[PDB]
Amino acid sequence: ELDQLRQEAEQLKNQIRDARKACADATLSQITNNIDPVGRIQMRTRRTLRGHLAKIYAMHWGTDSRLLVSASQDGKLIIWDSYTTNKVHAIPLRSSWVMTCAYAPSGNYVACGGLDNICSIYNLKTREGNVRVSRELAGHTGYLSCCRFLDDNQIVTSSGDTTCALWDIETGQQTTTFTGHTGDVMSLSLAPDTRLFVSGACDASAKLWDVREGMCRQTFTGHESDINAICFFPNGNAFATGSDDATCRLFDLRADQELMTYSHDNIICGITSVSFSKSGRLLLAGYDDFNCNVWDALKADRAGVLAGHDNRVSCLGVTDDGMAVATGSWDSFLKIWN
Amino acid sequence: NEEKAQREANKKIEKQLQKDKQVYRATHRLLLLGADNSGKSTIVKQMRGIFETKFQVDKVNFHMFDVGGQRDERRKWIQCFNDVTAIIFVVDSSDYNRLQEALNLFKSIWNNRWLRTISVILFLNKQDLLAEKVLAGKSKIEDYFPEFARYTTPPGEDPRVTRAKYFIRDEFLRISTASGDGRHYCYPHFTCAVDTENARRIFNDCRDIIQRMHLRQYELL
Amino acid sequence: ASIAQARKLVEQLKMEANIDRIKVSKAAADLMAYCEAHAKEDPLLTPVPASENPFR
Amino acid sequence: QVQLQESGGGLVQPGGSLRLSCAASGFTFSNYKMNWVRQAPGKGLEWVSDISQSGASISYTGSVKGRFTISRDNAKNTLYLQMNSLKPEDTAVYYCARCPAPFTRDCFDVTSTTYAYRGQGTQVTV
Amino acid sequence: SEFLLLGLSSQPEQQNLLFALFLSMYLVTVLGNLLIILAISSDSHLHTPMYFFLSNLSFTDICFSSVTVPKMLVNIQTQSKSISYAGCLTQMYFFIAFGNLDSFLLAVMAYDRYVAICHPLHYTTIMSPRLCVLLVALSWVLSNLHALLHTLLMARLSFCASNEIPHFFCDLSPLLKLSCSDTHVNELVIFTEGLLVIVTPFLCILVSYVRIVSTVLKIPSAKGKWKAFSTCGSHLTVVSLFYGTIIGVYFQPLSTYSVKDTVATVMYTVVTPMLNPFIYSLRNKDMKGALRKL
Ligand SMILES: CC(C)[C@@H]1CC[C@@H](C)C[C@H]1O
Repeated sequence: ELDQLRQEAEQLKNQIRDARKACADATLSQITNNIDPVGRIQMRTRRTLRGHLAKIYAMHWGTDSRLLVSASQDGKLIIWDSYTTNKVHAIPLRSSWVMTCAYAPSGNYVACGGLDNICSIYNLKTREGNVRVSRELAGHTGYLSCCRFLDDNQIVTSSGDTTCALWDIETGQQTTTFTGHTGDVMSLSLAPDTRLFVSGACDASAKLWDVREGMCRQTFTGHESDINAICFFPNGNAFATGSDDATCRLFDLRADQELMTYSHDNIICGITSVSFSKSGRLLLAGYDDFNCNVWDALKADRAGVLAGHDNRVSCLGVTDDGMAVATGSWDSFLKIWN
Repeated sequence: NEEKAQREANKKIEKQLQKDKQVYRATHRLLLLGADNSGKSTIVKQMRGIFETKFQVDKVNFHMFDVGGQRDERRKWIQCFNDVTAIIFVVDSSDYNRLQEALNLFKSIWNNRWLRTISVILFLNKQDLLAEKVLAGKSKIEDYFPEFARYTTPPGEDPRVTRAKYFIRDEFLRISTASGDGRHYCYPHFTCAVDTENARRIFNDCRDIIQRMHLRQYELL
Repeated sequence: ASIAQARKLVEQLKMEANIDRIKVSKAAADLMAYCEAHAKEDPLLTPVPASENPFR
Repeated sequence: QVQLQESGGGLVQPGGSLRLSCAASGFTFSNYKMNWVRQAPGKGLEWVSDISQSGASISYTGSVKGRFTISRDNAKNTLYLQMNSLKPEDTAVYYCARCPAPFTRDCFDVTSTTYAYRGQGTQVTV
Repeated sequence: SEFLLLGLSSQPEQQNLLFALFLSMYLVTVLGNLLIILAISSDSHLHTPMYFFLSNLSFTDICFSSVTVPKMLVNIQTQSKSISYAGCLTQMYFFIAFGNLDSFLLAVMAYDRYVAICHPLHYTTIMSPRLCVLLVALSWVLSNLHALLHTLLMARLSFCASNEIPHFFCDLSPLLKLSCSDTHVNELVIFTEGLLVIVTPFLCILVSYVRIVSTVLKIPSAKGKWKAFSTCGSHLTVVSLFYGTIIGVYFQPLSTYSVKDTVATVMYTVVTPMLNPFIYSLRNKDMKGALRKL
């Protein structure tokens, strides 16, 4: 009988709500009221990068903190040189519709996809010298939204078919598959310890998965609309996400509930990308209204603004050493801020 | 030294990218939409993952994409097509049962934030089927549209055919002109199942879209 | 059909409800402590002179 | 979390009337455009009517004009539908959908098979 | 060996009034053209062939006004009215060269408009960068050749007795009247060559505007008619003032020249560069956005 399961299900939900309410004795804002404010932070564009023909969605800083790869809808993957603004490589793609990009930890590989439903891996250290397609991973039914390298051999990708799958590049078959999401999966982020990872979907929920097991360890809720971004805290024990409700929320795995939310009356448009600083104190988020806002993660007061673009900001990344911040957009011009 | 190598690395790239700029702007991108019953499969086959089709008319290159491998939900990947020159929209006029769902889809595309500037070229297939269906007197546009009882013309076999076919066209244009500011238009056409003039019709409507862009930046409008 | 996810869901909640959840004050204190320790290694928080910047 | 609970359906003789009410919780009701949808046996989802944010704009499907009236009370955070002179073909299961994103005037994917923000549904038979 | 330059007027009040007027107009011209150049060059996405020609025109206008006005101003304020033979010939050469390159830039812009409006799909294929660069290169080359020809034919002559020029800068007709020898060759050359050079761009621009206005009328628009008429009217008025006064002044017989021609000379030479950068450029919405951002 479905009714008894629903009656049993809602009873469990009521029990957990009391348990969460029991632990919800205080608030993060109340405790952090005695710390000094960071003040006003101003940032200026140091370098501007151009040659892209069409709009941009993807961007990722390499571990070397110098090279970075950006993908555009005209079918071109370009690797820059931030220090001296030099185009090192320009790879032509088979399918012009590309929605993601990545940079391998060892610097030897890059990856991308979109609507073609195929994950392509490119080799930048070929014996001949040119770049050729190393491998093509397929079985996904929907488009690809994000993909990250665990190492040279293992790659984890999320698709819009409401499932994520872990691949083995050498074998070319799904070693493990992740399910329970009912809506589209739009973004994921690997943990620092490379053991767990989280993915926010279009049903206002983010799930914590165990890579070794393949089962959803925990489920977090609280948003009102689609979730468009997510990222871990530097210590790996928390994450922050932005939604189309135009509010960012910080969750804690141990406390297993929302801690505090950043929002303002004047902001009525959703977030497209979020990221953290090296120390995690400053939370940078890109908005639809062509600007990025620098939030204080511990006080929620807006601390500065970055208003150098005249079109939607779609990507935002921070270097490993925390020396620079890059914010690509649909203008087709990237801009390295500092 | 290392500096000289970097300069040489660049110099070859801009030459290749410059030629890409030349061919890219020459071609026009079009997006094809319809339903399962709508004859978009027939229309694309008329002038013949994503199914690409390239056809050349009066030495201009056109590139049209058909995406059908996705799921029933389309509120996210539709945003990738905000740069197309126009959106071809095919509708079946001879089936009254699901004509309502077509109107709802058309309204959403028209008012979407990221597609406000994109013109729509509207095709109404199955006109031959519509002529036979009405003359039979089995189904009436009236039982699915009470407004038809009080409509007048603004086909030669019987004027009810003209009243019916124009009435369906009138419904689509009413949504178009109700919420607009002359930055994008609709171009309805009456096409049959077997016609060789579809390619020419797309060329003329694309031509008109370009002129209004060129005139506007030159301040003549 | 729905039993497969429901049994996983209740089993998920069975393991997810039976976890050691700490007092939120402790979680906030742990989160707050980390930022203070690493504050001095964050170029973005404290502006740095142009002498040692690679982005002069 | 977003939750929508429905009630009102039962057996009624032809030509009767029924009152359908849905309660919404977990979000600001005032900012969202609400819809009504139904599914007849052995058929796909069908759209019935919708109401704007403040109720200024109202629309109905052609097959039910002059028989159904849609109203919303933002104060108590509910939606309503009053049905009069029911026909034999009106039997179906009625769900209460909702617009996807806050503030836009477009309602994509509302009639999709697996829409996230939708109610459990109430059966109506004649 | 040395030519005296009386100027427009001699009364002290007139001298001060002229000084103030010309100084203000020169500063306004320089500032407007410089703002247009910077805004196009290094602010925004306005990199288009239209704005390329429009920036070249501003630079030409700056040079054209700078050739004439400052020398008069310094003469007026320095209580001196002396100009040298070589200086006079150099001033005339630069005057002729820059005026003609500014007369031929407009003809290039008119063809650009005609192709952009009346051949929309092939505009990108026709107006490739090399074509624009080659057109402007031939523009300078022809202007300089024309100026050199006129300057040499003027230098053929010799002056014996008089050295007073009743004009505010060196010009062809005042010197020809002051000439002490025969001048039939100069008259024939100016008539033929100047007639062709002046007449051709005028007819080209008129034909281009005829076609553009016809095409704009044909379109069944409801609102853009007033904007089209306003833009075309302003452009045609500004063009007509310049060309009509040039034709009126420089095609007089030498026995007819008088000071009303000097009044027309002041008008076109000084005023037209001042009105050029407001009529064509600064009213555009793209330029207004770029300046507002900056
Ligand atoms: C540009 C004008 C200053 C020139 C004046 C001399 C005339 C012969 C030609 C004309 O082009």
